[PDB]
Amino acid sequence: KAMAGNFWQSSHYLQWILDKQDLLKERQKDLKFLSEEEYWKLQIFFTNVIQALGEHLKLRQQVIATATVYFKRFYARYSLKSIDPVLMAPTCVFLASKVEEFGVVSNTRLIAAATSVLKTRFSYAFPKEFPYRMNHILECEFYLLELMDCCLIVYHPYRPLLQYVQDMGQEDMLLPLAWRIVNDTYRTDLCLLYPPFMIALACLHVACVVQQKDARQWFAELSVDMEKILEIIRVILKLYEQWKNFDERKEMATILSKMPKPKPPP
Amino acid sequence: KMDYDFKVKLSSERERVEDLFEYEGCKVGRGTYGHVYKAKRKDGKDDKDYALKQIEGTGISMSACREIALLRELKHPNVISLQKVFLSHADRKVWLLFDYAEHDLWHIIKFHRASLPRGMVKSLLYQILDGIHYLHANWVLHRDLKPANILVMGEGPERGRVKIADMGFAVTFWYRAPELLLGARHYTKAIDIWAIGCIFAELLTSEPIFHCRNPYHHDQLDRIFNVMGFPADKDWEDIKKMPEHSTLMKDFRRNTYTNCSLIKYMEKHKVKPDSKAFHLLQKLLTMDPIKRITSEQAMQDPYFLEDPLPTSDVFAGCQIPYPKREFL
Ligand SMILES: Cc1ccc(-n2nc(C(C)(C)C)cc2NC(N)=O)cc1
Repeated sequence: KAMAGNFWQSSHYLQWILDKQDLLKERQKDLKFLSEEEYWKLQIFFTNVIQALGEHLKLRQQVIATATVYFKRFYARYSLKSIDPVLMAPTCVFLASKVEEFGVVSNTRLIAAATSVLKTRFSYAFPKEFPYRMNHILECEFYLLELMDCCLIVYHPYRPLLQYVQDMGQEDMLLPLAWRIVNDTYRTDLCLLYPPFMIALACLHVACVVQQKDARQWFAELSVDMEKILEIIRVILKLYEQWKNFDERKEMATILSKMPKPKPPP
Repeated sequence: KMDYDFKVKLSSERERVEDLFEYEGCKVGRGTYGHVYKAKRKDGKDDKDYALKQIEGTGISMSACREIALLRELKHPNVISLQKVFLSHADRKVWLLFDYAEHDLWHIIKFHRASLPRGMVKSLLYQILDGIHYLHANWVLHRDLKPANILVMGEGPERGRVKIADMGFAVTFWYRAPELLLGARHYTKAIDIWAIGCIFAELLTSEPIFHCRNPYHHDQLDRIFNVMGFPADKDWEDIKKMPEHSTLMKDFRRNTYTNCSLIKYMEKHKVKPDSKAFHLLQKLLTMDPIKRITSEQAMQDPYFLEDPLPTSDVFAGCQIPYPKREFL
């Protein structure tokens, strides 16, 4: 697979691992309208929309992950008012699917997929049907590609996680859960702040704690900043407490109404 | 539906290809992939030559998306570098900015066959192998290596440095591995290597080694066997597994090519079979792909340690005799 071993000389690493301080500063413009809690709930919501779009279109998890990263990268710089996220989500799926070599999902199929996932699975957030046609998707794709500075190849924690568990000799025991925890980390900013292997290690650690598996010697035998991994484990643990206390289906209609809205021309 | 302030601000800041670059009338290439122009900067900060490619079609096509994705990541002196990407919102055209290579092996070889320095052939071979090695290490296959895709830089800081590129078609099967001709479904590293061997033969003699007038191509295989000979079972055991192996046996008889071998072909073109040059060429042009040398192993061949050593500038400091590119 192309550029498999190029992370440390890649655009992902050299341009798209951000400082947390810069991120939260750029976030302040949407925080005039939304609370911090509400902004994160929004992040979760649209991680599920993208996942649902992916599943409907029958895309592999890696294509869904790349599309989720493109969306994250776009709103890491710009405000939610700049382009409607309901248009951006499926545009990210459309572009990601071309890069990762699934194919150009047909006009009819992309728009029918967007329409149908929102109607059947997200009616609690959206009363009205999906309003965008393909001319809108095509336009948005151009803006997305420019904002990302044409950086399309994205690395994820699934491949390193696979390598780590194979080395342990615990594929069947741990991989199901650790792979599940990696999916959940996309509900957070982690992929914008840490190299993918570090996220892999954190998820595999939490899978080990949950399944009562002693992996202390294995982790110790690694040459990694074990403090950086403790930071990621903390965000994972915090995320599952937000999950418990968050009723997405009661809250999102009101949260989405508080989003700053795109101004039309004069 | 999109925010107005956001739109007008990005539109204001967007660098437009027609504003940054002078290129009207300077078209140097046209093919399957689209048009390539020799471009100069209008605001004279650089005053160096650039290649402007306008990608065929509209919008972000599968192929457009692939070129951008890859070239945005690749970084090696012997592979063509993407300098900048312009998205033109008005007409949905994509433009790619590359550095300008004045020469390439198609014109260089054609110029010599119309009629040099110690170690230009060796240097060209070495830099080609170096770049393909870089691509192969990153699991990027070229899939259409030929003289026209081996660019060579003209006067300037990178004088005589090879730049591997993929220019498209302005098709011929002269550089195509026998396994592809017998219906192999997938492209491989080894297929790129065969093509490098065909280029190396052409650099030594100035003629294409396998020149010739669905996946199966009879005459092209006839010319390979006319040069290399017909392979023994022992030389290529998995040949039985190629989809068109039965058509090969239907159409061809080992007996026909009994007098034929690479030793004999190269001897006719005054390349000695006891030379390191030849012994390397034979390892590149091995018919069974699994018995073919890898790019790294080629780079380590004693050919490159024998006088003359390969140089960074393939022209070895000599003045360039070749003409500049004609505009179209
Ligand atoms: C559609 C398309 C067209 C050309 C390329 N491409 N590929 C290469 C490699 C030598 C790195 C493989 C170079 C190019 N394009 C170019 N103008 O050199 C890639 C994709």
